[PDB]
Amino acid sequence: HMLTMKDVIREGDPILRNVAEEVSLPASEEDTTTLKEMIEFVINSQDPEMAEKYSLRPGIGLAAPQIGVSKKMIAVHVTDADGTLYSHALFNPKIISHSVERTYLQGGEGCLSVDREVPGYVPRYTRITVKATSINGEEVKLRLKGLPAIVFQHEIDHLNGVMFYDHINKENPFAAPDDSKPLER
Ligand SMILES: CCCCC[C@H](CC(=O)NO)C(=O)N[C@H](C(=O)N1CCC[C@H]1CO)C(C)C
Ligand SMILES: CCCCC[C@H](CC(=O)NO)C(=O)N[C@H](C(=O)N1CCC[C@H]1CO)C(C)C
Ligand SMILES: [Zn+2]
Repeated sequence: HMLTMKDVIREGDPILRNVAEEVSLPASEEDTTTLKEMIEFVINSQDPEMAEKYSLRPGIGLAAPQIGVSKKMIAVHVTDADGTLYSHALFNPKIISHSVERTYLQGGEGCLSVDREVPGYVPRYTRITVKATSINGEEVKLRLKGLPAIVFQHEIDHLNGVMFYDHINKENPFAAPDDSKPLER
């Protein structure tokens, strides 16, 4: 069994606004399988062949709530400008520290759960330290910046019932956030 867009729920579903439940670790086969299918989905969505074979909208991350599972699980598969790949399948991911300084994609953010465009900068912390447990069972401590840090914040926001547009400015989507700068290479 594998995930497709049919499994992705859209905004309006209360689950997207609830706080995902902590995953009991060591993880069960069920939760492991859920997470395995999540990272498979994200990676397949970036392969033209597979994306068409299952009509998948390309994306660089996914949170369990998005597929109807209210548990703390995320999948991230993003490559930065330097060609550095950040591929993670995680249980109970949490930001233990974030920079005061912020950043943002000038073209905004999109979400697989949102069938519409919401223009405006989505302020994000430039640097974050994340602690979680990999699908492989090992605890991990990741220090991210730039695009990878942005994707992690977006996915973890999903686990706390937060949507990307909740961060967009009030009646001035393009105002420069205090102490910040557009995403750098
Ligand atoms: C940048 C924050 C992380 C985005 C994660 C989403 C996937 C998602 O909804 N996760 O919960 C995605 O890939 N969204 C894409 C997106 O918003 N992107 C992809 C490149 C950067 C940004 C556009 O500015 C669109 C194209 C589906
Ligand atoms: C509407 C978008 C306008 C963004 C313009 C900046 C221009 C710049 O000053 N770069 O250093 C850019 O290309 N930035 C990149 C960017 O946003 N890109 C590069 C490829 C496309 C787009 C990401 O969606 C970085 C931040 C990743
Ligand atoms: Zn999303």
